Amino acid sequence: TLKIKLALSKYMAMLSTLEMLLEIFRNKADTRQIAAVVFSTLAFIHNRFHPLVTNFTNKMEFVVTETNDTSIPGEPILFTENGVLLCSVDRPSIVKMLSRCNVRIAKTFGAFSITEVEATQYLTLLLTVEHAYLHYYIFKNYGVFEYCKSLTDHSLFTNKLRKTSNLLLSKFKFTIED
Amino acid sequence: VRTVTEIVNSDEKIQKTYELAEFDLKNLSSLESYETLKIKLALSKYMAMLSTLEMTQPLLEIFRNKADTRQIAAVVFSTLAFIHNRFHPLVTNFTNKMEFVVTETNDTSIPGEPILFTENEGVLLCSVDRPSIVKMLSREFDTEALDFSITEVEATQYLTLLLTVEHAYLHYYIFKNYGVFEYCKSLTDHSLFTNKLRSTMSTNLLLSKFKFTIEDFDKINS
Amino acid sequence: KIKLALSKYMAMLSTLEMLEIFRNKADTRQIAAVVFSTLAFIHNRFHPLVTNFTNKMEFVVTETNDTSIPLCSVDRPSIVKMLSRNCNVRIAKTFGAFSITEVEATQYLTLLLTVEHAYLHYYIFKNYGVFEYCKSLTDHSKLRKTSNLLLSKFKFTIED
Amino acid sequence: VSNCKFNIEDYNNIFKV
Repeated sequence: TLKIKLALSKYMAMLSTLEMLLEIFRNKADTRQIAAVVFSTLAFIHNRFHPLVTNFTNKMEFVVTETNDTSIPGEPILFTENGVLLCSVDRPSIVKMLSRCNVRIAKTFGAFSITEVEATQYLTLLLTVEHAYLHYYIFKNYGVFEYCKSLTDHSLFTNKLRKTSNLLLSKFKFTIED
Repeated sequence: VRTVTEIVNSDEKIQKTYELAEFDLKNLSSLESYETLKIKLALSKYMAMLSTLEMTQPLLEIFRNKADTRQIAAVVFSTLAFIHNRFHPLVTNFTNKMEFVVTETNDTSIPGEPILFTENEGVLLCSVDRPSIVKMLSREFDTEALDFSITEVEATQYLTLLLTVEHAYLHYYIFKNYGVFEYCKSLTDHSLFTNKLRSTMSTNLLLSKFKFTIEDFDKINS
Repeated sequence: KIKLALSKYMAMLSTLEMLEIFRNKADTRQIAAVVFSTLAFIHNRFHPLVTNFTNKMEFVVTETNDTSIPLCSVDRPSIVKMLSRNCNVRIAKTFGAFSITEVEATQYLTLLLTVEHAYLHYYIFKNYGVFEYCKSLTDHSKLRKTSNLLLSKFKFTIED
Repeated sequence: VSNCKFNIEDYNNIFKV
């Protein structure tokens, strides 16, 4: 738990170094800002999944899309290389994403800021970009086709820690039932 | 359908049931909007096509006209081939030769099917009853009930003529793919189009976007 | 190697320098010459070691259905009726960044299949004789030379 | 057209490798 919010605190400290969040996504003109935030988050996630390696690719082609026809259902972030890792950033879809016991007994006996909604917002952003970075890692260390397969079936990277201990995805689990 | 997410280390569980009805509603709204959009797009492309058929004079009198039959044959070919392309996106060209005959009377206007096709042993002939289709398009329309200058009424006219040529093209497809014997029974019974098209086209239809009925149909048959 | 044979024969045809002709009834000399070249080419294929073929054999053309099969004779009407008659790679590359029609290919293939049936019959006539030729016509009951034929590459069946 | 009995098996022999 402490390490979890520590990762969040480091991420938001880096973002404050950028000194800028949902209104930024809704802002269609600032595709430069979207690309910069995405790159900074990806570099930080590379720094985390590789604690000893701080270097991350600092020059890649960027583009911010605006149609759901430029949006993959379940894959907000796309790493298509045209070589140069052209990155698609669906802005409207991410805006939609972000716009959505005994201890207690003992406690009974015992006797610039941010909000919870903003915390969940930034957690969603970091989770999206770390899923993006996991996919990017599959691309770099396995190939373009191995990347695409990781996209189709996500069972490839379910192993995670084998380095992923610092990534928030491994720190939480969510399930779905009919 | 319900989903559960709970703290793995603690018995605490926060279960949220998700309602399939809302998702179904959203899918239905998206599908109806998309269907409206795509049909409007196909119609707009069709009006643009007939515009690129080079007739300044508008469709209604493009039919009313008696002497003008070269443009009649050209536009009829254009509509039937446009429908062919719609069902066959790859195809942009039709048979090398075609002929048209202009029927202009009741004794030559077969009811229900003013437009039809039969061979002259060398090529298929587009029988067309200009009076019937002209009176068809001359009817005033309920464009009210529930910078090229176009009107809602002209949109009804385009939808009309497209459905007419579409049914004629279904009959023509029966002709080509199953012989004149199947042509004539499909004419005699359009329920056979179900069997013929589940084989081919289902593997869709603009008219299938809606279901239509006739008021009091049961008692009218009686 | 199948498309190799297709292209080889089509190049030989272009050397001959030719649906339209089949309906072109009066083009009998052309039809005879093309079927002659086709028979020589098939003889070359089935017999890679025997290329020589009858350079002058008689020809004729039939025009009526009573002169149709349901000196080389051809059922022009039926053949005229005939002539008138992976995802993963492409998706991967989607994220990685004189013409002949297909129906013409079908027509040429049907022509080749008919002509190779006719040439099989002709070979039966030449080697086994006229009588066992008629027997083969009555009974069409491959690989024994035959590998040079594209028919052995695909099989077609029937069912009620 | 020729009012002729057809032989499925003979055709199969034509196309049975």
